[PDB]
Amino acid sequence: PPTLDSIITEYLREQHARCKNPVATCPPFSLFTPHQCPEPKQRR
Amino acid sequence: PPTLDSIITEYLREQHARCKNPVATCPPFSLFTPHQCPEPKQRR
Repeated sequence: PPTLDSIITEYLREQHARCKNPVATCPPFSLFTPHQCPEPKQRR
Repeated sequence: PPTLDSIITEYLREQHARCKNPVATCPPFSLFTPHQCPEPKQRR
């Protein structure tokens, strides 16, 4: 049976698939903020 | 800010998008069972 340790596990992962160039070892999350993986921002 | 009345609202909806021919006025849900919309099954 599912719990909140499976729903909130899967709630972020489909939110993670809108990351342009996503990550693998992600930082800790924040449910009250949107999630966006670090985009390529060139300065050099 | 989000609550469980937005996360569990959106947890079923992306689960709803795997329905081959989904519905509009859906039946009440069951979180411990998978969700599958009524497929076309011909008998006539």
